[PDB]
Amino acid sequence: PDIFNRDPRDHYDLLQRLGGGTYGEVFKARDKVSGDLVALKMVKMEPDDDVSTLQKEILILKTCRHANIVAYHGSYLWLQKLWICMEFCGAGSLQDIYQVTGSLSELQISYVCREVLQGLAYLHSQKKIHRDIKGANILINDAGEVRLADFGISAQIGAELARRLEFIGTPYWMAPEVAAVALKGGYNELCDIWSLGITAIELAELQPPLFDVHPLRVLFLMTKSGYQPPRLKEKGKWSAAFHNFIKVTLTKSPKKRPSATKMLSHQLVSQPGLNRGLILDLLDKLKNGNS
Amino acid sequence: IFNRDPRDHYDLLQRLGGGTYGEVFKARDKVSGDLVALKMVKMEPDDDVSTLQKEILILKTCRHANIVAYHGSYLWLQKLWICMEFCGAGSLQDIYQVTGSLSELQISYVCREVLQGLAYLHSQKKIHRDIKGANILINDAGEVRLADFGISAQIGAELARRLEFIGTPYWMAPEVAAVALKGGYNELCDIWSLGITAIELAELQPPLFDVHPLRVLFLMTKSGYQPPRLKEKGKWSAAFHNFIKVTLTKSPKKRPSATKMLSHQLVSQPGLNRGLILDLLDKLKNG
Ligand SMILES: O=C(NCCCN1CCOCC1)Nc1cc(F)c(Oc2ccnc3[nH]cc(C(F)(F)F)c23)c(F)c1
Ligand SMILES: O=C(NCCCN1CCOCC1)Nc1cc(F)c(Oc2ccnc3[nH]cc(C(F)(F)F)c23)c(F)c1
Ligand SMILES: O=C(NCCCN1CCOCC1)Nc1cc(F)c(Oc2ccnc3[nH]cc(C(F)(F)F)c23)c(F)c1
Ligand SMILES: O=C(NCCCN1CCOCC1)Nc1cc(F)c(Oc2ccnc3[nH]cc(C(F)(F)F)c23)c(F)c1
Repeated sequence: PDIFNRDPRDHYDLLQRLGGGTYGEVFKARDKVSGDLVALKMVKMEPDDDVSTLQKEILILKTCRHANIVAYHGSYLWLQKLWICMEFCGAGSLQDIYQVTGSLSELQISYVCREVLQGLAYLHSQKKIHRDIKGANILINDAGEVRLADFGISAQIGAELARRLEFIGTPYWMAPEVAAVALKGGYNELCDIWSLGITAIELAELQPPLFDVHPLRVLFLMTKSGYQPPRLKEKGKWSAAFHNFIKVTLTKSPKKRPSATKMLSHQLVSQPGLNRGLILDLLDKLKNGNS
Repeated sequence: IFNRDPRDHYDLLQRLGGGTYGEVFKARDKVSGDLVALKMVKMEPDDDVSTLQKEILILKTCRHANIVAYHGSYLWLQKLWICMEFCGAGSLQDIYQVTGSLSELQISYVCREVLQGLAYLHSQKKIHRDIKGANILINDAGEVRLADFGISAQIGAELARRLEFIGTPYWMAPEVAAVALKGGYNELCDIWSLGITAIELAELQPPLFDVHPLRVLFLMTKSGYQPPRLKEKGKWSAAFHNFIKVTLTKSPKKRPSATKMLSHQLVSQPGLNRGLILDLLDKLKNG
């Protein structure tokens, strides 16, 4: 039973629409038997869509499991709607949170990075790459725990897939090496480490470096040989350990960039007192105001 | 570049083709009466005129017969207009959808002319990236033209979709950004696309056209992927089959350059001239 030939409403009560976009529509839902809350992401099928083309991605969702990545519970197909059942994270993304609370403290950031590195260490051990580590893809549940998410299978099916294929010119005239890039090859898992460094600056300053610079110009600057990796803006606000964490994750050459396991030994994420309590404090601020 | 309304200098005749990524108009020059093609691209304030300003200068400077001629550009009302050589017969896809499949000689001539344009583009360190029947243009003289669209891809909707589908740069590692910038490949991709296009012109569809496109991408990734071939063996000469085999070389490090392919028997033979395509246009117009 790769995908359930069942209406998910037979098993779940939809409670609330949490959001919707190109990634699909996401609902808060309650298991009818256990009473557990879940998130249901629904993707609308096109007339030509073929769910069998998702077989290998579904196998990965079934076999990859870790506390720090959003838990996959199953998939349903019914009346041209594809549903993915996932762990529920009631506080949304860290981007959703800091847009209300303001910048996180160093210790909150240190806790987040540790939890993200644990997830990434597992993914990399399974020879997978996240590819899109950022505040918007790090979810927080009401217990203060941290879970990696992604854009999701919506990019592999539905109207989003159709829009992407139109953009690349379809694949029929495409050379093999181009096809490899279109499936997001050409680089390795250490890109996630750099992305985590940028995310730590994002949690500290409310935007990644150069966010006020045109994206094309950033691309131009990033690939010049003289490019200087970014740094935290305010020096005295952050400890040497935090500055050094930014220094070593944002290593330009991938051959010299530390792995997720090596980073988990870093002073910043190895220090005592990192626990979900730090995020419970943030969630109180989010719900009730600073005072 | 001109900071005027282009309609000051041209009369719009009719809309030839629109879409998400541009609109093309048939127009006539006021002072000279010449027919032209105008491609309108919508711009953003969030767009960057510095980058396109530099790309403008290249086209303004460098020519080739098999490249659609650049005549001028206009920025007005956040709309970029590019004035180009007008090709009265449209694309080869517009033609063969009416005429049926092309003869080997006609395909040989098309491939020669496309290779000449490619050899030139690659010498300018450019990549066409979208070689196919729909982007090979034909004028009423039966000549073959390629469109250089490099400018459009870094402004307007094309840039926005790129940022959306490939991603913004701000969280990218430098090695990832470098792939996102150039697409992550080389100019020999155009040589593969031309081999497919030759099959397209011979059979009215690229190989695997009836197969789900994602599945097609998956199959191309497999280690034992077999490059396509012409369906009907006996209908085509050995030179044509060898042309296909050589252009559809799996490894880019063994795929021949555009210049090397102009040495190939198929595109080297005498008798290849625009009269072959005049014959195709006559069939288009009459029965
Ligand atoms: O819609 C937003 N924010 C809008 C911001 C508006 N702004 C206000 C301020 O100004 C600017 C605009 N966030 C958001 C929406 C979702 F549907 C999320 O999905 C989930 C939710 C809960 N549990 C989950 N478990 C797995 C998922 C998965 F779907 F992601 F996989 C998931 C999610 F995480 C975040
Ligand atoms: O790797 C692929 N496909 C191969 C494509 C590249 N090939 C090689 C290169 O060239 C082309 C082909 N899919 C994939 C990989 C992952 F690591 C995923 O991560 C998870 C798994 C299970 N549960 C999860 N919960 C949250 C996640 C989150 F990590 F996504 F956040 C998550 C996932 F969902 C899918
Ligand atoms: O741009 C062109 N050719 C010329 C322009 C054609 N246009 C057609 C429409 O109208 C205007 C002309 N080819 C092209 C564009 C892409 F974006 C590609 O994809 C990537 C590359 C690197 N990293 C990636 N990550 C995710 C992708 C995903 F896009 F595949 F999802 C992706 C790709 F492989 C080839
Ligand atoms: O839109 C179509 N046909 C649609 C048919 C609908 N289909 C029927 C079959 O079934 C499905 C639907 N043809 C077409 C439109 C254009 F605007 C072209 O652009 C030009 C034209 C003339 N001179 C030019 N000079 C530079 C250009 C450049 F704009 F391309 F750069 C250019 C072009 F070449 C062909």
